[PDB]
Amino acid sequence: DIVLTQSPATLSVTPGDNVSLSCRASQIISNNLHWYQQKSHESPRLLIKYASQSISGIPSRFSGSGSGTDFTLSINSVETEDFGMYFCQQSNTWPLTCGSGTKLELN
Amino acid sequence: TNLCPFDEVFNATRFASVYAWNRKRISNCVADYSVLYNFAPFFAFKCYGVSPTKLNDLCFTNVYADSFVIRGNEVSQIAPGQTGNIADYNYKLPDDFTGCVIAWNSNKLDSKVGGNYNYRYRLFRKSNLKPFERDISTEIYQAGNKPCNGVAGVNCYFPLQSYGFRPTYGVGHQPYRVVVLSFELAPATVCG
Amino acid sequence: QIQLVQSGPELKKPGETVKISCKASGYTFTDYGLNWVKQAPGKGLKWMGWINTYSGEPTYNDEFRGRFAFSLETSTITAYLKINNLKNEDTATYFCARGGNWDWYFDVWGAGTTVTVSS
Ligand SMILES: *[C@@H]1O[C@H](CO[C@@H]2O[C@@H](C)[C@@H](O)[C@@H](O)[C@@H]2O)[C@@H](O[C@@H]2O[C@H](CO)[C@@H](O[C@@H]3O[C@H](CO)[C@@H](O)[C@H](O)[C@@H]3O)[C@H](O)[C@H]2NC(C)=O)[C@H](O)[C@H]1NC(C)=O
Repeated sequence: DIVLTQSPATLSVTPGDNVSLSCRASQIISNNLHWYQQKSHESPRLLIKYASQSISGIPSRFSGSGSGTDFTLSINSVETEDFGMYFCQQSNTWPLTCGSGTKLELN
Repeated sequence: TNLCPFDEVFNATRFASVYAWNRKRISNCVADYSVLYNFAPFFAFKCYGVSPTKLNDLCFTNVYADSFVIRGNEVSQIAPGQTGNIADYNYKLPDDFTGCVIAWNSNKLDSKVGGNYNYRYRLFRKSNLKPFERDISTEIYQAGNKPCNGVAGVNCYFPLQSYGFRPTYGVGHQPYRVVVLSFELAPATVCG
Repeated sequence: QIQLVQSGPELKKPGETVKISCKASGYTFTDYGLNWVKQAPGKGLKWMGWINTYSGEPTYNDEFRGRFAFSLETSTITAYLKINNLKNEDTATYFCARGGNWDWYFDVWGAGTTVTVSS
């Protein structure tokens, strides 16, 4: 297993601000990390594949970077409808495993 | 007393194609092969130089670990002194090999009914490959007729062809994965 | 149109068995795999192990080795999931997401079937 620790567990932002999420791995994964978004009681969706490339169909604000074992997903000009829990899910070694998941609430 | 990456290289997701064999250098560990001994599906655990039973309590040093994907028929060429297409153009082991060559039957994982044209191998080269060196050159091979300068056609050949890897080919044509441990038997760093 | 409609919520007694369906339609079922995810309320996702959609031979995550069975029927295009000897611990919601056979990112998920146990 490659346990992925997400920090911080809690968050507090306001609409119209810039904030960056963080999911560092434990072993060296060659940029094989994807980022997920799950809202309240619905099927989680795909935000960005391979930690840097975007999904055609998502808004033009979600964009993350990082390569190696330190990854950061930064959402800028946050809208209040972007509330939800964010999951990182690596793909390098088996078995695939997601992070604990952090929640991005409002103030 | 920290285990070393036999996990990162054995149960990994995407083994790279053969013409560019990814090479992981292991060092400063305690390599327990009893993790592999338990995993049964290994189609060919052929060790040249040492015997697998006396392999645990030894102490190697400078141990590498290659990896690729090749046809089911062309698996009998990753061995010292073999002749053919893979070991003359992709990956060749020297005559004094002192490691092991492991194989899978990865038809469940790397086979779509659509043409899996993603893996490739080398078809034409000026000279045979020196032992343990790769060639990722992507340019046309040709006899000295006319330098086509990167154009495919008559008497000009794009070197890297692709496998088919269909799930209906056969036990001899579906992709087999291979990991080539090559010990170097100086202070010993790894042990059991 | 791309979707994977599952079965409705369940409720069983400890020891009983369940079969959950995951019916895929809209895309060529063979060009991708199928992964299963289990999410206990208040924790993170867990990969349960894919199943090659052409053949049907599973690959269980080394934790969910026994008690789980990814049977597959290809006449009707529907995967399955079957649990034996339901315990007091596996109350969760079980997804089924189409993760590719060469990329392995879960783009299109299912609605999510819930399985709780009670006495
Ligand atoms: C690679 O990882 C597997 C485990 O991962 C599983 O198999 C892969 C091929 C993929 O299908 C993964 O998706 C899947 O999760 C390692 O195999 C496992 O090794 C462990 C060693 O701790 C075994 O655990 C033992 O199990 C026995 C009972 O059988 C207990 O008595 C022991 O106490 C211990 O719990 C585990 O069962 C075994 N799993 C399987 C399915 O073989 C594999 O060794 C690893 N590769 C390397 C070389 O590191």
